[PDB]
Amino acid sequence: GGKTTGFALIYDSPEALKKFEPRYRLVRAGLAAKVEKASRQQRKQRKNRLKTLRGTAKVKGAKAKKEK
Amino acid sequence: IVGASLEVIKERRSMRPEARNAARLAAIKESKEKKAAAQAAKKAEKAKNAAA
Amino acid sequence: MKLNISHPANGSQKLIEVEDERKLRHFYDKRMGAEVAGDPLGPEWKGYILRITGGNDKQGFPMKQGVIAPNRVRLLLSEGHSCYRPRRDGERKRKSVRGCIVGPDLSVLALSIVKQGEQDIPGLTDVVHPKRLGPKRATKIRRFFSLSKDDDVRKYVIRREVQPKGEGKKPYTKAPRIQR
Amino acid sequence: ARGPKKHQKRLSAPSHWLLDKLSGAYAPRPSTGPHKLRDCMPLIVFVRNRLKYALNYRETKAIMMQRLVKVDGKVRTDITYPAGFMDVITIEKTGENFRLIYDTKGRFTVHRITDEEAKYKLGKVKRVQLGRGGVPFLVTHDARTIRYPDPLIKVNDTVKIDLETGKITDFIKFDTGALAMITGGRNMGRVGVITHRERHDGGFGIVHLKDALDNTFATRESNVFVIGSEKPWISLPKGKGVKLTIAEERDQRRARALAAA
Amino acid sequence: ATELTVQSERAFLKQPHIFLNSKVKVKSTRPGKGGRRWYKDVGLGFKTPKTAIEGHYIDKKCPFTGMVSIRGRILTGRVVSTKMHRTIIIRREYLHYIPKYNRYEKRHKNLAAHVSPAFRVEEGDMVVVGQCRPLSKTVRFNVLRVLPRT
RNA sequence: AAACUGCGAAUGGCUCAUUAAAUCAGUUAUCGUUUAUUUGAUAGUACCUUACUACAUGGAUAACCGUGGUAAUUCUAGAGCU
RNA sequence: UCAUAAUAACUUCUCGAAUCGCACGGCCUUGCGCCGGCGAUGGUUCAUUCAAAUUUCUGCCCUAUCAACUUUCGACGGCUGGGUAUUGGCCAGCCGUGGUGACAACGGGUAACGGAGGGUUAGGGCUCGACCCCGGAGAAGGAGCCUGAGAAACGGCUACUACA
Ligand SMILES: [Mg+2]
Ligand SMILES: [Mg+2]
Ligand SMILES: [Mg+2]
Ligand SMILES: [Mg+2]
Ligand SMILES: [Mg+2]
Ligand SMILES: [Mg+2]
Ligand SMILES: [Mg+2]
Ligand SMILES: [Mg+2]
Ligand SMILES: [Mg+2]
Ligand SMILES: [Mg+2]
Ligand SMILES: [Mg+2]
Repeated sequence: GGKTTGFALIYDSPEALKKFEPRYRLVRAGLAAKVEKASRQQRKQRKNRLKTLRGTAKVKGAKAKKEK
Repeated sequence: IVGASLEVIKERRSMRPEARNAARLAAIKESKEKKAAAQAAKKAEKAKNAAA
Repeated sequence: MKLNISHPANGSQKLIEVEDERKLRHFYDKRMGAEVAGDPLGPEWKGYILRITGGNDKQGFPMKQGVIAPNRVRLLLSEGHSCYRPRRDGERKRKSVRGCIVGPDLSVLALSIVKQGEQDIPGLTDVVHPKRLGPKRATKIRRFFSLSKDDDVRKYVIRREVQPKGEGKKPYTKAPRIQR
Repeated sequence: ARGPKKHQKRLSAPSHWLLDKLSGAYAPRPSTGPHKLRDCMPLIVFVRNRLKYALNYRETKAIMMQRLVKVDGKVRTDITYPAGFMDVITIEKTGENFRLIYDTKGRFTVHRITDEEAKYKLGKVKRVQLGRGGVPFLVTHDARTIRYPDPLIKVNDTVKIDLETGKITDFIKFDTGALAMITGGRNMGRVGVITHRERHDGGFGIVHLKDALDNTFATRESNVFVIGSEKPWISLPKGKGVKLTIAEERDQRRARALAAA
Repeated sequence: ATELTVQSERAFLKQPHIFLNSKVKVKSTRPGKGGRRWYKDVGLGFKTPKTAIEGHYIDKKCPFTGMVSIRGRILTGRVVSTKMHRTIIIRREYLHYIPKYNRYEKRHKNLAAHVSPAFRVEEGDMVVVGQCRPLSKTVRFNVLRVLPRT
């Protein structure tokens, strides 16, 4: 056929739009840019791998000098 | 303590008793005028109330 | 057999290497937490009395106070004990610990100075290490600086000057967060 | 089974919630509260599936976060809060009030009510006695407890609650000639007048009612909900809960359809 | 029932919370309130037997002068054994329906109940029993009334 | 950031080995018991302790600086602060 | 012998609030003076909700080349206690000798988790159901236990056996 049906949303203000619209549709419309992140498996491996470190896991090179 | 030094703590602990009272009086007095100035600001809003 | 000597008064610690056994004979058969004289250790230790605080075996197992044995024994360590850190509330895991009687088997002793002597140690008692922070409670500050009930303790508080990395602005001041 | 359950599987939810068998595997699982689990109206289901205000789950919990809508005059902050019979939900911003009440087919329906008279409720008492210190008290069907009641008020009656001060303004006795609505069983939505009551020693008595169309029916005492003696205090929905059979239901749908167009 | 004496055991049997040695003497109609023998009525149109009111027996399992209430289902049966001590066995018979063969067959079950010293029950008597709390491993019923024999 | 403390981790998911009045089904009961959480109501410390301060009590510990042991683990010792 | 009230006492014995943050007001003897509004983390008892454990009645395949079974060291019931969140032969003592069965007990087989239900049709039936819904049990095979309202838990611990 030659007819098409969809859904429409009309917002009162741009701030209410940006405050309520979902991220994936915002990326669809192009108003805001996408977030760059690593894969889910890499994130999961990092999170469970860092559970074996105790205190200030941001830098953990202090135990490299124990061997001399 | 690290922030101060031995001599510093020594004088601070050894400070004369009357000086403590003088410092307290000075602090209470300055607080008194600063509070009075806040009351003067309350008088300024009272003047705004009279204007309105 | 290594030695870890500590000075609580000056807040200083040092590690020494000892290879000659006849100097170390007099520590034997003593218990952890006992009193010993450091005179046989050397001329620089004359007039020194030391307290035995702990030690470690060559294999790495720690000593536990209250168990009398020269070998090591298995125990069911519960929560709140010394050499056990549970992974879950109420968890107990079976471990192996060495008795509290000193013997030739151990690798390192740790001990502290009880009474200062006439002579000085070249690298231990000549330095003092600043305490990182000061008291944080209102009662402690009041008793420490010897104030009275009403003296506006708020003004009297240690202040440390902190600065940013390289922004070029003036440093500011930080305070100990009185909680009472 | 090593404790109580915290999940409810879809395809096992009560039928009167009207949930589609497709589009997901789970159900809202309303949280614990003042109303029974079997016969309750979750707020998320009411707002999203009936009013169609929210498209899906994600914004449903965002909607409540502004505290715009309240029930019984008090704000509730859990999305799966069990609402029930006679409960009134008030939204000040739009300016209308709703009451959760059964229709003639046994499910919850939207029912507009006026703001001025939508500020009171009424509920049946479960037991009456004196509590600690000798103070009498009663508890209704919505977990409302009120101390120092009228001594004439007895069990199984119904009492009118102001909902702002919690004072006993008025009450209705449970006797013949009263107007009642059934709240449990298959006879959902009927309205009738109590004819007579006969009791059986040992529990589980039955009561006989009669509809406006000279119909006759019976139900348990635990399922009767008296709302007045005559001229019922609340506003009944369209149809007045008379349950015409399928013959007249089929006659009326074509009759109004042809009349309109 | 026939009991020679009430106190023929190691311990002393008495009703709990019933004060029996009072300095002041007061006469009251109430059973337990005044200090005399205590009894009540279970209900369901069941009348307290006369032997209970003036009897002296002590029983913690009797529905009368006891701490057991009668509540639940009420059953009927045929008595088959009454020759043990303070316990009876009843037999109940019914008919089961087999759908395929369109006819019935008879079946029966056996039940155990506690008998009070107020009643005297012999073989071939009609009885009515009522549910109660567990009194033993396999005793959950109490006799209430014995119908006259044919 | 880290860490102390609070809560959850007994929900979900998989399988049908054992089990023949055992499990289970429909129908009753708890006047024979326990119950996180949610919701609604609800507590004149009479004197102790004239007084201990009520305009408000008292000691540790984490994180942390720095020094170690074992080839080996989400193993740990002793020293100094809060 | 209920809810509740009253009297004479007791207790290694509880609770009756020394917690935390965002909004800025009123009086007068004008002193760091007094009073005063909404919310997080609690707390004694009652009511409610999610429940849980026990518990009344009836209903399960084939087999007699399975006809009597149960009480050594509880098997049926009575009494006095201990233990459990509570009843109860659940356990400890004393005293009676009981309980089920040809109306199929007891035992042996099951290539047996139970139910809602699937396949096949004049009607009556025969057969399947591990498996999307409800209930029960298990985490290689046995036992024991901490924390916690809730576990005899195994993505919790301890010990043995077999693998590793
Ligand atoms: Mg009843
Ligand atoms: Mg199988
Ligand atoms: Mg509460
Ligand atoms: Mg026989
Ligand atoms: Mg099997
Ligand atoms: Mg199945
Ligand atoms: Mg299942
Ligand atoms: Mg388990
Ligand atoms: Mg296990
Ligand atoms: Mg696993
Ligand atoms: Mg698990």
